[PDB]
Amino acid sequence: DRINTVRGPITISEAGFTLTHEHICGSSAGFLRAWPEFFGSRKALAEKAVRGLRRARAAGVRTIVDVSTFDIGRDVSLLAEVSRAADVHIVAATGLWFDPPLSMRLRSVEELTQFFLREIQYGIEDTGIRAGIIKVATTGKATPFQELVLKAAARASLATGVPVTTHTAASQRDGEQQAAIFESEGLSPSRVCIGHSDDTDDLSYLTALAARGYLIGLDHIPHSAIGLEDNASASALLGIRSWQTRALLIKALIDQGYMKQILVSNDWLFGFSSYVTNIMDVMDRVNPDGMAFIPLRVIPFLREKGVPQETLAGITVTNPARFLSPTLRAS
Amino acid sequence: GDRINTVRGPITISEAGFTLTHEHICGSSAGFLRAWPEFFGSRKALAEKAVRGLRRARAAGVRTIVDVSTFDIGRDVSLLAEVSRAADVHIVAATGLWFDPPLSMRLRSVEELTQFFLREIQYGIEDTGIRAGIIKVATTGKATPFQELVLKAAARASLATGVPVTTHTAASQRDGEQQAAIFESEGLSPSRVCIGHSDDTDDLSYLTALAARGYLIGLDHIPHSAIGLEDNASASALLGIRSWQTRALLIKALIDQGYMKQILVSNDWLFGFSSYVTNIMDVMDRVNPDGMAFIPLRVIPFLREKGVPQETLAGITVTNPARFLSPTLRA
Ligand SMILES: OCCc1ccccc1
Ligand SMILES: OCCc1ccccc1
Ligand code: NA
Ligand code: NA
Ligand SMILES: [Zn+2]
Ligand SMILES: [Zn+2]
Repeated sequence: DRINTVRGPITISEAGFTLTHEHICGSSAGFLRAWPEFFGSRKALAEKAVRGLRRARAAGVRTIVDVSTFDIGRDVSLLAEVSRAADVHIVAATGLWFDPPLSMRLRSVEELTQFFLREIQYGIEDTGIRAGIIKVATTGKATPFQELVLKAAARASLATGVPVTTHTAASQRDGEQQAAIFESEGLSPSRVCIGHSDDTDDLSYLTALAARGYLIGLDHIPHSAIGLEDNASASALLGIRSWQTRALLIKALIDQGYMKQILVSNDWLFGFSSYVTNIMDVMDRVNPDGMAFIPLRVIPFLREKGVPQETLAGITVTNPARFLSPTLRAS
Repeated sequence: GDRINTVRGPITISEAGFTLTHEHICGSSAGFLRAWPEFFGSRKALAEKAVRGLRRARAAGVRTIVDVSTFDIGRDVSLLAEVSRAADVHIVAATGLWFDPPLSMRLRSVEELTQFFLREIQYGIEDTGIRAGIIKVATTGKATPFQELVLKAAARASLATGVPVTTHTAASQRDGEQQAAIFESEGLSPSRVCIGHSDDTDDLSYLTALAARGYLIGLDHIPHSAIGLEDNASASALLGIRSWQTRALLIKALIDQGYMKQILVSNDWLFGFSSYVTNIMDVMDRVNPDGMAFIPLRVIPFLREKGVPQETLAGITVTNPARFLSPTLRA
C-alpha cells in the first residue's frame, strides 16, 4: 500500500502522473561531491533541478522515478532537497548501471544482493532514504558481472516486492537476455520494465516481451540528434530518429493490445558528467521542455493520433502505480 | 616550501618526522565506504581498526603517513581526519587518479583533470578544506590514452603548486620509464617524482637508471609476500613470491650504488580493502601482523644488521620524505 520516496512513504494514490525513468543528475559515484564546479556549483545544479521539476509539476507531473544508481552518482540528499523544494515526489533507486567500480565489480551475487537489500530496506547511505526500485543495465550481451547484477536484482525484488527497471541496447534486443536471467531467478515479468525500448523500431521484439508480461519502457521519446547530424557525440547518444517516430511506438503497442504494459518517460536530467563536456547544453537545446516534454508534447500528440483520454491516463497514472507498488510473489 | 598540508592542517617540515610515504587508511572505490560501510563491518569498526594500527605505528616511531588514496581509491578525507586526530599521527592526503576512474573522470580532458587536481591541492577536497599534499597516478604496463592525460595533468598540477607526484607501477614492466618520459615532456623535475612499487622488480639496472636521472624510487611493498600461501591464487597474484628480505635488500642495493638520497620506503598497508577479493584484508593481516609498523620494527633493524649506518637510515626515513613532500616550485 505504500511507495518509498525521498520524503518517505506515499500511498499509491498520491503518486498520480508519474515519469518512470528520469534523473536529477547523470554522474559517477562521489563525483558531484568531489567536483561540484563541473556543474557550476552544487547550488546551481539544485536550482536548475528545482526550476525544471516545478515546470514539470506545472504540466501535471506528480512523481518522477530517479533511476540513478550508486554508479550513476546518485546523491540522495540532493534528491531529497529538490523534491522538497519543488514539491514533486521522487522515487530513489538501488542497483548498478554499467560503470561499477572495482569494489562492486569484484563482488559475488550474494554480496550484491545484500547491498541492494540494504538500500531498499534500511536506507541509502546513512540517510534512512529507502529505494523504491532496482536499476540494472546491459549494452549488448551481458558481461559476466552484469549477469550477477541481474540475478541479485531479481533476488532483491523477490524479497522486497520492489520492481526492477533496465537500461538496454534495444537494437541488440538486450531485453530478451535480461528476461531470461530474471526468469531463471523466478522473477515475475510484471515486476520488470525493459527500458529504452523506444530506441528500436522492432516492433516484433517489443511485442514479444509485452506478451510475456514485461513492462516496456518507452523513455527516450525526446532523444534525437536530428539537426545535429554534425555532432558525432550527440548523434551517437541521441540517435537520428524523431520524437514522433519514437512516440508512435506507444500507439503501436497500444494498438497491439498492450496498453497495460507501457511506461513512458524522457530519461532527462539537469546535470550530466558521465559523457562529453557540454552534452547537457546540447540536450537542453534539443528539448527545452525537459521532463515536461511528455505531458506537454507526447500526450497531446498521441491523443491527436486517436489515443483515447482514458488510455493516456491509464498509461501515465495507472501503469506506474501498479509497477511501483511493492508486490510479493504469491506463494 | 615551508609547510606540508595534512588532514589536520599545515605542518612545518620538521614536524613530519619519520614518514611512511605510500600507505592507505582504506583501499576502496569512490563513494563505496559511505554506501556500504558494512562491507568493512561498520564505519566505526574500520575507524577503530585504523586507530589501533596507527597508534601501534606511532609507538614504533612513525610520525606521519602519506595516504595515497585518490578519489578513485575511495579516499574519505573525513575518515582520515578522524583517525589522524584520534591516533595523533599526521596524515597527508592525495589527489590524482588511480586505475579505476569512473566515466565522469575518464571522459575528461587534460585541462579539465588539471583543474580538478588543482582544486584538491589549493582549495580542498570535497567541502572540507583539507588540501592534498601529493598527487597520485598510475599505470599497469603501457599507459592507456587516458592515463597519459592523467600523468600530464599531474605534472601540470605539480608544476603550479610544488606538490610532488607519486606513482603506482607494474615495476617488472618498467612502467617508470614511460612515466618519466611523459613527466619530462611536461617539464616536471624528476626530483618531484616518486616511481612507486619499485621493489616489485629485481631489475636493479632499471631502478638505478631512473635514480641516476633524479627520480625518487619508492620501495613500498616490503612486507608484501605470498610465500607460504602458494595455494591462494588471488593472494599470490597480488603479493608475489619474493620474500620481504629480498625486497628490503633493494634498499641496501640502491644505497650501495650511491642513491641513498633518492629512496622512499613504505609498506603500502591498509585497514580496509574492498577493491580486491573479499577477505584479502584478513589474508594480508596474517601475512604481516605488524602492518604499518613493519618498516620501523623489522626493516630498519634488518638493514642496520646488514651494515646500513644509522645516519643513512635516518636520512631515508626522515630527510628524504621531508625533501620530497616540501612543496617546491621550479626555479
Ligand atoms: O482499465 C483500462 C484503463 C487503462 C488503460 C491504459 C493503461 C492502464 C489502464
Ligand atoms: O648526507 C645526508 C644524510 C642522508 C642520508 C641518507 C638520505 C638522506 C640524507
Ligand atoms: Na523498503
Ligand atoms: Na595547497
Ligand atoms: Zn537513464
Ligand atoms: Zn597503494
